Amino acid sequence: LKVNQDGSRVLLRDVAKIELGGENYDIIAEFNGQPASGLGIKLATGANAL
Amino acid sequence: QLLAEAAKHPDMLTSVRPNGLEDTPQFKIDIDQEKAQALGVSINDINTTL
Repeated sequence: LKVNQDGSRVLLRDVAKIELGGENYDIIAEFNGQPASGLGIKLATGANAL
Repeated sequence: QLLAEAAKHPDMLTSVRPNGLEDTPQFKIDIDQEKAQALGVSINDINTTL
C-alpha cells in the first residue's frame, strides 16, 4: 500500500482480512435440514420440458 | 501419457498427434513494487512504457 519514510512497509493484510468468499451472502439453501446448494432452472420460452 | 499409450497400438491407432502448439521459453520480468515506490515511479508509467 505504501512505504513509510521511517523504513517500514504497509501491506494490504496490515489493514484488512483477506479471504475467499462469495460474491454475495444473500442466498442459503438447506436440503432436508442439511447444508445444500444447487440450480433453479427456468424453461426457455417455447422449449420442450421433457 | 495418452499419446505414448496410443503409440503402443500401431495395429489399431495410427498418426495419433496433438492438434496444437508445444510450450516454449518465455521472458518473465519481475517489477519490484518496493523499489519502484521508493523511487517515485508509478506502476502505471512502468507498465505503459513497457
